Amino acid sequence: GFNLKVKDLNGSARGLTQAFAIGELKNQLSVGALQLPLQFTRTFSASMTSELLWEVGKGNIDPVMYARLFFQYAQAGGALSVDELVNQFTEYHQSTACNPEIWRKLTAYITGSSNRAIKADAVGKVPPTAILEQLRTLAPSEHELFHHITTDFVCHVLSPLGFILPDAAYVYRVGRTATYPNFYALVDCVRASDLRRMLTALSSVDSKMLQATFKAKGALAPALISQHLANAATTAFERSRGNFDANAVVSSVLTILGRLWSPSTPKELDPSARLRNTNGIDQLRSNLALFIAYQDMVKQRGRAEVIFSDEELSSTIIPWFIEAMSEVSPFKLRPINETTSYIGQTSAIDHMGQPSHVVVYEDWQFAKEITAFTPVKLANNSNQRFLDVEPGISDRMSATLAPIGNTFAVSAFVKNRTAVYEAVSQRGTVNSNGAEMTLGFPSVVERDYALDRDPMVAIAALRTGIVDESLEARASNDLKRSMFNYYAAVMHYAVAHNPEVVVSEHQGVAAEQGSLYLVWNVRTELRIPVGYNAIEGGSIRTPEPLEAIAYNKPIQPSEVLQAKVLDLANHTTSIHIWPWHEASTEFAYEDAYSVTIRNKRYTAEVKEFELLGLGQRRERVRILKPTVAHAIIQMWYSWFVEDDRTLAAARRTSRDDAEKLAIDGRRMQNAVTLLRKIEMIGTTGIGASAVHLAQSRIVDQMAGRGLIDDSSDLHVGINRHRIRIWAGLAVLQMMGLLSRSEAEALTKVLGDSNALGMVVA
Amino acid sequence: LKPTVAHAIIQMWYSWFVEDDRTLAAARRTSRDDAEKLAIDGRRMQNAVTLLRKIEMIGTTGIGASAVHLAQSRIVDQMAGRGLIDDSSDLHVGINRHRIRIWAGLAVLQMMGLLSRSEAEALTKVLGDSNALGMVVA
Amino acid sequence: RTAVYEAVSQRGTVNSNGAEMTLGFPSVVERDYALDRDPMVAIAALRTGIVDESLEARASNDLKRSMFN
Amino acid sequence: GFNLKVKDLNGSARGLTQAFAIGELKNQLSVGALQLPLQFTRTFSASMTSELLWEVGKGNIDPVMYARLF
Amino acid sequence: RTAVYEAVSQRGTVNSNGAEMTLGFPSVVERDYALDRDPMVAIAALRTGIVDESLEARASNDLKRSMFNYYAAVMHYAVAHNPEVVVSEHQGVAAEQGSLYLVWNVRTELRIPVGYNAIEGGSIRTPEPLEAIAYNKP
Amino acid sequence: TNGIDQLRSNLALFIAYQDMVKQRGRAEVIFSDEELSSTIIPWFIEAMSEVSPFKLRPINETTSYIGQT
Repeated sequence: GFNLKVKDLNGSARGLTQAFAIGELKNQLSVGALQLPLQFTRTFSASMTSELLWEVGKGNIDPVMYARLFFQYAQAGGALSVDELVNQFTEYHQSTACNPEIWRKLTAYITGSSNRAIKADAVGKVPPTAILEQLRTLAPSEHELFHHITTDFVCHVLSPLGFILPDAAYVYRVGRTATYPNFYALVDCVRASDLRRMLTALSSVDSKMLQATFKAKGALAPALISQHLANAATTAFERSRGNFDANAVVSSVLTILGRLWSPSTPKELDPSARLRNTNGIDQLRSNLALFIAYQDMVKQRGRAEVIFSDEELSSTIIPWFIEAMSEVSPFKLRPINETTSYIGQTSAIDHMGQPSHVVVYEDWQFAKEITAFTPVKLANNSNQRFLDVEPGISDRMSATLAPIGNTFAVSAFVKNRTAVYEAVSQRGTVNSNGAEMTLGFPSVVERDYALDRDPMVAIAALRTGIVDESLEARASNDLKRSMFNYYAAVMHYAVAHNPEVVVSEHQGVAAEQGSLYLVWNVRTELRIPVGYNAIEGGSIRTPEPLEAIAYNKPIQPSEVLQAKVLDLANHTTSIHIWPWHEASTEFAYEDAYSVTIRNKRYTAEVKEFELLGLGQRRERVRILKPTVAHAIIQMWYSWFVEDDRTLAAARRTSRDDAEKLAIDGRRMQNAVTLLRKIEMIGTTGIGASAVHLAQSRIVDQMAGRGLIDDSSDLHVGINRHRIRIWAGLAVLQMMGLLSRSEAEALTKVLGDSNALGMVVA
Repeated sequence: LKPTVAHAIIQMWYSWFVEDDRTLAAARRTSRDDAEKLAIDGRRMQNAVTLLRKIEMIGTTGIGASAVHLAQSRIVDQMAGRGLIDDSSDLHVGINRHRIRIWAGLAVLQMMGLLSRSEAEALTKVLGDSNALGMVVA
Repeated sequence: RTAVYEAVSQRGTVNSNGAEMTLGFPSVVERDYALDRDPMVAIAALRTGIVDESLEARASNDLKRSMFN
Repeated sequence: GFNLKVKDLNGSARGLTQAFAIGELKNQLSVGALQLPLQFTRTFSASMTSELLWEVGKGNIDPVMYARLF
Repeated sequence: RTAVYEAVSQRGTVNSNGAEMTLGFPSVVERDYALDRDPMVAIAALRTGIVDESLEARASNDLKRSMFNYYAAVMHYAVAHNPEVVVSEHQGVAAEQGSLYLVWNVRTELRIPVGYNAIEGGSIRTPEPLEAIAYNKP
Repeated sequence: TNGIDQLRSNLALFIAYQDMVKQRGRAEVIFSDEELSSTIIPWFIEAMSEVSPFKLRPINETTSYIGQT
């Protein structure tokens, strides 16, 4: 997790200001009043968890399926924007009519030189993909994907009444995707919708051509409708010359929505009553995270009012459509009440009783089991591979994670984190300007870390507010998405609490008063200073969502919070291949234990191995790291290094002996935290394996030199706890979770303190 | 006994395949004129594909499933005997499966008193270039 | 094989027949294979027509024993 | 008589591990969890010891004993 | 040998099992020694498990003729202690022709430096018959 | 059928299924029927025809020669 001050926050982390999204640049705080009331449809969203595997290649074909696939592909960062995927796709099937030969040759597969026409059909369907790999020689395909696409028309079932088999399909694993959207994500949505406008007609045409085909004869003679097949689809491809223009339409519905927001009356911003109605927008005004997307792209690209729309006809064609009313996005529009709620609340009491520890937190049970893949490549001799799930490290390590599936529950974490509770004297005097604002989400880490980037750098970029901006455009991307997902998540969750919101320019640089933020209100909070407001008027009135967050009364989490976890043995006997890599290849790696007693080096040196007790190596497998399982413990890692370096900065600053007592107790209580945690980690059964076996090895080392064979001399007290960590080290790296540069940290922190048991055991 | 009849059928089938692939291969060798070559080489494929399919019916449906069974036994036990069963995923897919299956139906066919043995090696010789791919299994 | 016929275009036709096309007799095979003589050798013997005089009362004439049928 | 490790018995007397009675080897040592219970009860008895002569003898012929003999 | 147990101190225990300890069957010896086959060779054959394929109808199978009984041994007194049962068919990835043995929850002491299946929780469940005895009273 | 259920009680002959899949594989009932069997065949099972050292008994007596320390 992670925390801020309650009074200050901009001096703690600029990223959660509305102002930073507004690009206010640290200076003046937003406050400007003169307000317009709102309401909630609790706003459009995504899913949150959707780990599943589509079938393709079975010849059913449905654009909504592929839309997810390309969308996920960009979410894999396989190229970049979906829009790029699409323009490059059209660049691909600019091999459109310039290649009649696609028909002439696939029909040649139908056998062929079909001027020798007849009810020729016999058998063969399901792998034109290879003869179409010859079509890849005809249609080179640096991407696997569209090459894997085009097969379908000839072989969805065509000719639907024979050809014939498949008895086989294909594969891909969509994972859960991004939680909340943005400019690029949206244009990717509507772009995916132009593709939606593509493929469905592309199926329907053939769907009727087949009706007009088997005139009988039987399937009738070729070099015709077959030789047709998709020429009409090419015309359908030419029906696709003009959907819209994604950035323009998105910017359009955007800024017109903003005009619907802004106080600014005049003709530049006068949403016509001629069209203030007309469906959709009437609830679409209510969406609010979508509104965050507004202020976001308003932040990046100014406003750039192309206003492709008129005032009414047609201010209709442009908002004919948008992403939620697309199914093309994994993301989906959202009903009324729950918003996206699933976080409880508690708050510190000094019997006064203003909070000093805000408690806002997670809600999430991590995977109970994970399974290794055996990369049995054989077909194609390239990317094509089979994984064949089988038990291995799997079952046993999983059962060992079950206790971790208890003792590292988030509820227990925050509950202990809440137990930090009493601090700076007593009791009853803990208050002093700011107060800690602890928080964190399952999502931001589960995704940004899934991209393999280490979220904490972005987190710190938020903490300083200002972007490091030295990153690769890829990392530039992960940073951006990190930002608006943090921010917006906090926004619309905070919104999920407080019922009412009002629009607020800002002013400052105006830059034409279109720039704007929000201010909120609640009353129940006790007459105490809190944030800039205090509470002022018996009511909040704050720009800043965190402020409304702090005042909220304690509650409970709602969502099923489960990791759901994938399975695939079915699809595995089916596979085939897909962009899978990221796992990656060789399931684990050794870590080397060491210790000294009687002033002698020993170095236990253990692998990897199954370690569990059946050799050897194994080999080969690789298991996926759960995003979640490492993400959560990384939240805590962020806490560890947080209290470490920051309160060490306190060790540097306030040299007051009482403040000395504070840094003492706090750093040494995170110390007792990881202490007792690894402590319970050592009792784990694999931990038991590491204990007995590594101890067996170094006892064998005792037998090395003949005089230090004088029985065990390690065991007294300190050594046991001292090696107890080693169990937490196997549980660390190559348990499939922690990423090293970690035990590193833990080592230094375990050096920071006396540790000991500290008692128990 | 030494059952008759069927021998003539399967032989005719065998030799006629010989006529088949000879003709088609010559056709692609020159005829000439692309529109036809892919046709025949396309044709070629499903011909083999056709036989592929029917060969499973020869076997893994009574009683050559016993054959693949025992083959799996002997091979994995051989893995253990040479030591590692480590690499032995080989109860799995296609290539090995086409291998063992076609071998199986062909094998019970060997136990069938008709078609010798040369026909077997020639047959797998046929499928081997053609493609094999599928993945029809399953 | 009938299906093979369309392979390979295009039409000849005078320059080279025509074809046997026709025989593939189950009967002729079984008649000889019953004695496990292997008919297939007898086949070419009808290609050239003349018997290759494998002088043995259960060799040569048996070939001819088929040819009649 | 002989000996073998308990944890490593599959790496040891691998045939004796009952999982071997099935073709199982795998990354996994059989098992998992599932369902239907009933102690399988009443085993066929003790053929050990109980050695004795029998008489074929009479032509009155008992097939039964002769079977046992077969 | 029981007396040997105190040799040699001191306590391990996790680093290296555990031990067979258990078998020394008069029965398995006599069953084979009656044919003067010498059981002792069959013994190692169950060490590696796989038969060494001494191909002869009164050689190889006779080894296996014992091995069956050998399995047949433990299961029976794996009945008493405990009537715990089932287990599943264990299809794995290949191949579901059926594959279901038996399981034994028994009941246990709360420590498990014995059995890879840590499943101490109340008791072992358990995948293999011997562990029951391993957790059994004398 | 007033007997095969006694076999439901004779489930001691377990392991037979084990090697059955192992010695062989799929266990198709092939002469299955559905009336049969039932009907006669399980009735016609050996132990009830009692040849052999096939032997028959309750539980532990066979175990009643197991040492334990």
